[PDB]
Amino acid sequence: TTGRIVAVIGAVVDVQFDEGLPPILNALEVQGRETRLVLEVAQHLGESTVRTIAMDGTEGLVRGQKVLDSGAPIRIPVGPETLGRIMNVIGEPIDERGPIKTKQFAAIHAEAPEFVEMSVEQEILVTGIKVVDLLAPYAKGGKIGLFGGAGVGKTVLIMELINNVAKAHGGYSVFAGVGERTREGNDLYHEMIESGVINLKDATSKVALVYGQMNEPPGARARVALTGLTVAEYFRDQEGQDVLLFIDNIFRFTQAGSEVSALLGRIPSAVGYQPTLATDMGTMQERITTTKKGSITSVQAIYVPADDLTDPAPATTFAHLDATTVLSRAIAELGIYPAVDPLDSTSRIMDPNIVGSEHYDVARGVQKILQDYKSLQDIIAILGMDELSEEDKLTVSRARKIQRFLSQPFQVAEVFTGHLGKLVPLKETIKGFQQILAGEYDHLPEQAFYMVGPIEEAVAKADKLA
Amino acid sequence: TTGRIVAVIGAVVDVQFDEGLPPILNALEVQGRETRLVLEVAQHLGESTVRTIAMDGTEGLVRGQKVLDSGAPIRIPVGPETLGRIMNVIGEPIDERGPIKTKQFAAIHAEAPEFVEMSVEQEILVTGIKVVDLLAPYAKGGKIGLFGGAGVGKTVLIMELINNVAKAHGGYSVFAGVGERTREGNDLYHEMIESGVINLKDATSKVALVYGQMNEPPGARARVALTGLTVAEYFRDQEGQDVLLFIDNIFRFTQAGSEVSALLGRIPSAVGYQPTLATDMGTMQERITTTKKGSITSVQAIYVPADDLTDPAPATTFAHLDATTVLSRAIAELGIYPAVDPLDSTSRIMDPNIVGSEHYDVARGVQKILQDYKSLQDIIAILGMDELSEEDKLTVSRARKIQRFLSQPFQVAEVFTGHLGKLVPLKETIKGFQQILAGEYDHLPEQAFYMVGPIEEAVAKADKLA
Amino acid sequence: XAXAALXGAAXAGLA
Amino acid sequence: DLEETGRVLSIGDGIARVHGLRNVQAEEMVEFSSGLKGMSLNLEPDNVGVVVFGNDKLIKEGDIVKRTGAIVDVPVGEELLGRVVDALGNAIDGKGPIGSKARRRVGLKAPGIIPRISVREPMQTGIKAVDSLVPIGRGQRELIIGDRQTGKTSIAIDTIINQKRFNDGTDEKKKLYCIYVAIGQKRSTVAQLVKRLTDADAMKYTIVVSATASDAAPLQYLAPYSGCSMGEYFRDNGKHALIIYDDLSKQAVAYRQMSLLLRRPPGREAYPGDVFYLHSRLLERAAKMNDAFGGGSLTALPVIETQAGDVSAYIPTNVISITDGQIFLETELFYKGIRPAINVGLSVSRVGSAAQTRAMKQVAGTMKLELAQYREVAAFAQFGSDLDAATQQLLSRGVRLTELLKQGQYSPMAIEEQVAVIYAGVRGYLDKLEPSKITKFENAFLSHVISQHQALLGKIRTDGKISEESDAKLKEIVTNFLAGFEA
Amino acid sequence: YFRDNGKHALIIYDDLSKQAVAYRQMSLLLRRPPGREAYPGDVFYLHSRLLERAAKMNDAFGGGSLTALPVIETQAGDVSAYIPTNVISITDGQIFLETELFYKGIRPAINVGLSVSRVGSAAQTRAM
Amino acid sequence: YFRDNGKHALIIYDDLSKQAVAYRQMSLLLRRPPGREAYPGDVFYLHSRLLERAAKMNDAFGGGSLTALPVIETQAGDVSAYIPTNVISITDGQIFLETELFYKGIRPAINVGLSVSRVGSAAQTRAM
Ligand SMILES: Nc1ncnc2c1ncn2[C@@H]1O[C@H](COP(=O)(O)OP(=O)(O)NP(=O)(O)O)[C@@H](O)[C@H]1O
Ligand SMILES: Nc1ncnc2c1ncn2[C@@H]1O[C@H](COP(=O)(O)OP(=O)(O)NP(=O)(O)O)[C@@H](O)[C@H]1O
Ligand SMILES: [Mg+2]
Ligand SMILES: [Mg+2]
Repeated sequence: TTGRIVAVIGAVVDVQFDEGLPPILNALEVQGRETRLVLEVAQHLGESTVRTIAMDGTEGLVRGQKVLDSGAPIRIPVGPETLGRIMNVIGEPIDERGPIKTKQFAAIHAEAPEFVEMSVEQEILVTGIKVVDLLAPYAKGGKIGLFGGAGVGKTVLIMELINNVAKAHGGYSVFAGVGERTREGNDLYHEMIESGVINLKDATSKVALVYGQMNEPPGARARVALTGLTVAEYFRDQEGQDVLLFIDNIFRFTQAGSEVSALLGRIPSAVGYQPTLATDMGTMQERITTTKKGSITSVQAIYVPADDLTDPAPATTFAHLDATTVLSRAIAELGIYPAVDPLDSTSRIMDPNIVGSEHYDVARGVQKILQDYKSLQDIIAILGMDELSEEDKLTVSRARKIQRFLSQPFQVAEVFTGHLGKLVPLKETIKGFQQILAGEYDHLPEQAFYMVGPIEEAVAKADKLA
Repeated sequence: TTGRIVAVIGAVVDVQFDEGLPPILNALEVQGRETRLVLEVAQHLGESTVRTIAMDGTEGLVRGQKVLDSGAPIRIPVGPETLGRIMNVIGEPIDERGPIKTKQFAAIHAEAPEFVEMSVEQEILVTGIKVVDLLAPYAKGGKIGLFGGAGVGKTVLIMELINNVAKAHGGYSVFAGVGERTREGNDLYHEMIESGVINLKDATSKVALVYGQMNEPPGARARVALTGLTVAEYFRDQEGQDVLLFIDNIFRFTQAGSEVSALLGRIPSAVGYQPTLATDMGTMQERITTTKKGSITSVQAIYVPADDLTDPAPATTFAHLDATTVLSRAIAELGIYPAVDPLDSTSRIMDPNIVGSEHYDVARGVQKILQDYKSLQDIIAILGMDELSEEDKLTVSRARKIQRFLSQPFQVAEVFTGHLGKLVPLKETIKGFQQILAGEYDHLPEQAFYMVGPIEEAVAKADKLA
Repeated sequence: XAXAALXGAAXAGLA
Repeated sequence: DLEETGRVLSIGDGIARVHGLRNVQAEEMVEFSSGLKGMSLNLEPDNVGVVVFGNDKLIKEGDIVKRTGAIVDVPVGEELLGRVVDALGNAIDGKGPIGSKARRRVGLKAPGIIPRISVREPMQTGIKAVDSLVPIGRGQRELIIGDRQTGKTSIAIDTIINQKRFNDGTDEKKKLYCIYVAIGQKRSTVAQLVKRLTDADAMKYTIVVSATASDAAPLQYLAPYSGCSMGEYFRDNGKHALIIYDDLSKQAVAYRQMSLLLRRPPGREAYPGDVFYLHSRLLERAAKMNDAFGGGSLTALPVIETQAGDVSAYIPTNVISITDGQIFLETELFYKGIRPAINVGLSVSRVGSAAQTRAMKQVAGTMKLELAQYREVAAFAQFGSDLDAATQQLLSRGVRLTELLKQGQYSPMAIEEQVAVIYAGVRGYLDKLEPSKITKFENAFLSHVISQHQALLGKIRTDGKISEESDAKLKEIVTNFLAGFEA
Repeated sequence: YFRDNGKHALIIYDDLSKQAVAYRQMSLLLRRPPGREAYPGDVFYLHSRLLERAAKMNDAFGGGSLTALPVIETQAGDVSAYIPTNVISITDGQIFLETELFYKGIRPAINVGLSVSRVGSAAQTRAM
Repeated sequence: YFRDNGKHALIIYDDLSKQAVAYRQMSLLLRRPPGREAYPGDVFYLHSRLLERAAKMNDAFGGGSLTALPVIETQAGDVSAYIPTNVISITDGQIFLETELFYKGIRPAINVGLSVSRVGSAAQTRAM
């Protein structure tokens, strides 16, 4: 079908079809433009006219301009060939490395895994990260709220995860930048590169990059997450791996939703968001799960508005999170990295009924001690570290060892940390903390535990430390 | 006349006439239905069409369907034959006891008694309730209102009052269940039977029941009040002897109006309410009144949404009462029952020349100490009592004792207080409060005053506490 | 209040 | 044929404007060329506004719309049990078609005044706190309320599971078929939900309606009405059902979405004027019928999710003003380790005392009393030096009693088991003991009397009261067990 | 009538709050777009127009007068509120009553601080 | 022009608040749909498309740059209002000024705690 443009009002184009009318969600291609202009279908205004939202500037459009129904929604190059490449909302390359040549194309708008495809069980997804794995275990096909921003190892952590997923699960990763700052994108690009996760020379790239820059119109920043989603889905539905999905940042998704909504003239709901806030979110979130074929795990960067946890945006979002990973500037200040907060970070799966009594107990152990020490913290500084009991003095010692044992060297940061990375195993993780709690290493000194892998290294470090 | 259904949207049915257009307020009967479906004319849309509000569910209706002009507004059985019976919005029995065989019928829509028709006698109505009697005394033939957010005590209070007042009345009573719980209607009915107010054997019942609960469509809820109202009017004017009128909850009528208002096609006012909110309330409230012909002592429950007393519904209600009992969640949460706010409840009768100066002085006495305590609260909140003046501490003690002495066990709430209901006589109340004020009990503990009848019991409770 | 959003993710361990 | 058919004029924002269909009745189901379903909402002079029960991507200008002559209804009957269906009744467990004989409108008006009777039969949860302090009667509406993650659903579950104890029973009058309606949730959650039910052999007596996070707003909106109708079948036939609406919060947002898109005036919180009614109509349907109507019943446990414990919000207040009590779960409690995080003070059961067992009356009766005297002295203040022996003693039960009320998941207790353990605390048999031992005492003292004393339990349970002998026997029973209890 | 005929009148408008509501009603029903707080954009004008009529005529016009005492109902003692401020900005001062004052025993509950008279002593006898 | 030609340019937008208003005025008059604060659904886009144009080029392109100092006027310190929210979210940091500070004697009134530079030290000299 070949339709005409009947009206152009900002980012909302109306297109009339003489013969066949494109269903909602289809992707139309504007004829005669320097660059590709995709109009997504949004409504059937009646009278053979559709109401669409432009995926880029409608500058220059002319009533009467020709529009070609691509006879489908936005489809994109999916597959391995995507890995290490940067791609647009409509699956275009934006890295200047030539065409993304894949066999399959995958429409972005996809329904979610039927009930009968659902997994019936909770399984922790190991990352090899002591804090994460021990206190706030990720969950297969679950959603993680990643708090904290700059200065704190946000990118480095994002990069280790990627690495560790490729390593321990042979699973690839996708990176969706929803409302990315052009400056920051390019900076992420070269950062991944320098760390290997991306490889311009070979075919060893472990990440595919999807970008929806901040200049892009609401509709584009509205879809980019889906696009990235489509990509990840492939490594699950076609190759049954355990993909990783990063959405940065989940807030800009929602925001992009409201903008599109408003443009479509619908009445906003509470706090100005879209009346379809919950649906907009669910039709997306729900595609992120463990099906029988594999699983997609999503790391979502969250931005809470007005620091208001009950704001509709954030509130809605929590309905889908299985765990939070709180990056903390303070922690970073102790030199501790990853700068994850062992007391603020949480996981739904931290249930003995799920992680097993052992795992559950250790965790609950590490936390209490961490908590107790926190109490004493106030006393120590004021009244001086001495009314401390044979007991009060051990909780501290241990805690201090613990706090350190919770830190760790990332392989991603080897390039210029001059230190070898460590991918501690869940078994090793429980053991390690188990013993410290136990009192096995009370004789060991603090610094012994700083920046090491498995407890064994804590022991050797002590050696080298006389 | 026979119109045709032109359009259907919820409870708003538009019917077109060819020869005779029914006037506004007329009741039409939809043809071709298992049960009666009355439509009340709302307006003349022009074009020989009339916009109406259905009195029952509209499912099944079909465009083109035949409608018959009843020729008058909703009329219902009025007379003594209503006593002891349960009836509909439209006046049909709903007690499964056959038809209500009355000589006369009355239409629900009537004009409010004229100015010259008003009455100005002001007699106190003792209830036996300490807070009510002392601070915001009701009045014979007066208008009483019980404000309350969800689950605060509106109903309980209405029951206790029916108990303490209705039961020993000698005259008639009308209970109108508006938009409340069906189970409640059932609870009352059977209870009424039990106490003999309703007699299914003789003609000795003193109460007529009208109901249009939580399960009815908006239109029903918007008219039941009028229905119950009419029933009462009859006993007032047509027979000369003092009536009692209980409504639970009048807020439901206003809410109901908001339900259909959009459908009627009106630009909403503040908070999404109908622009006719005040008038609607007014032409209805103005019929609930005492006159030279008869007396109507009415107690209406007034639900307060989101606990917001500034909500247009409750806000606009104050102006129609002679006495107001504002219930508080905060007080209730403290365990004080009834949860009446002593500084927020008022009564036109609180006048020395009506209740006497002894009564007038204690009342204002109690309020002033409670007000004083209220101001001290901010400080007490951060710093507690320590830093309080010996003088201030004494107001606090007294206030907390008066506060407690204001509570009281209701027969109706025995199952919850775990105590035997109490009915304190006015002089008993004036007294017990005087003494408290007068420092005659500064020695007893607060607890002694909580949940008791007369002051005497508060002294004993003190001994028992030892 | 007004400029709180410049803290940030402050009560995060509560979510 | 424009009498029984119509062609779509325009689809957008989930409202299909169909031309024709001159014969549709209001609220009648209609069908789309794509096998999609809809409800005839508006009957206007020259079109029918239809509410599509699925993704409107499927519908297009011109599509054919056919009547069905049926006001929205659903499959109903015992053959739903053990099935996982969608908001329309269609199976989603992929277990083959539902062989349903009966159907039922989703929008029937609740039973009036006359046909009902005061709730008088207990609706056991198996949860100590609830069954002792917030007794639910059959045909009651009791609201589960709290913030996210406070253990709301968990109460529904233990309740469902606890029913097996009767369903596997002899007597049909003591049974309870459960219905769990999921709205706005995650499938991964519902899927795991049934898995848990299945492993407990509870699905055999449960129906599960699902309208999840990904289902069209109208499906989410619909779901509770459907589940209700199915529950109604049991209520209507001298039987007894339990329906769980999880949550009403999300339904309300679903309805709001619909309302705003239809352009209806947004009010408080942007909610449409009729959201209360959305809830009242539904919840009125739970009910206790009298003997002349089958003596059957429907019990509703609707779930509402508060933000920051704000129990005054628009939606929470609405619901509170409908049900017959609430069970508020506290974030504080939950973290402080008290679970079920039940707020003893705030929570209520307007109608349940009468449904309460005497045995419980016997022990639970002096429990809130004791807890009442503990509620006070138990301040926020962590470091407080106290005086007075009495107040001291009061403070002492309080911590014990509190330990008795903690309960794990999936382990619903028999009423007689509850009275037993509660007996130990309320009688003083745990006063001389340390609060950290309570939990341990319970399990140990419970297995003990379950193993050795099925004799006394059965009496208690059978008699339904605590007879002089039973109480005498019980007293020694705690006595000796104590005497042998290893710290 | 009195004002224009060298006589003296006093008018109490009890209260202008309910009148505005009436206005808002009448207005919305005519389909005139709702303004701030749902009221017609001209609520101010609704009251100004009216209260400007209260006046003191010179000897040339009979020396008569019209004095107005309009009543406004706040909510939660909030005088800063839009309608309350609208009206405060027309009249020659205000008498603000607080319930706190009242309960406290200060009756009239006049709030000295918040009340004013734009006429000042010119309206008082020398004795006063 | 400067940026592209190996040169360096600095730009000050004073203010972006007023511009947003200008845009809003046009939008509403054209009758486009209004959102929060009456702002069109593409007001974010208006600034993002503006502020992104500033950037540091690569030698391959001339090494020239365009730095931007856009000004936003908050209201009663409400950084979370609509337009302030966008722009904050778009830029690499913020220099937060306070009246309290100012009057207290701190001039310039920079609230050091709340101000930021994502770029950071990568822009500071070794000396500094
Ligand atoms: N006077 C009272 N004494 C003790 N408890 C009371 C009293 N009044 C109310 N309660 C408690 O609070 C519950 C609610 O009382 P009720 O009178 O039904 O409130 P309501 O305002 O009628 N609620 P609702 O209509 O749902 O907004 C009762 O079931 C009791 O548990
Ligand atoms: N009685 C209990 N004892 C111990 N842990 C419990 C108990 N009940 C629930 N939990 C834990 O508490 C978690 C939250 O309970 P859940 O019933 O899922 O809460 P909720 O209020 O439904 N929250 P959500 O539905 O996620 O908004 C569960 O996943 C369990 O891990
Ligand atoms: Mg009530
Ligand atoms: Mg839940």
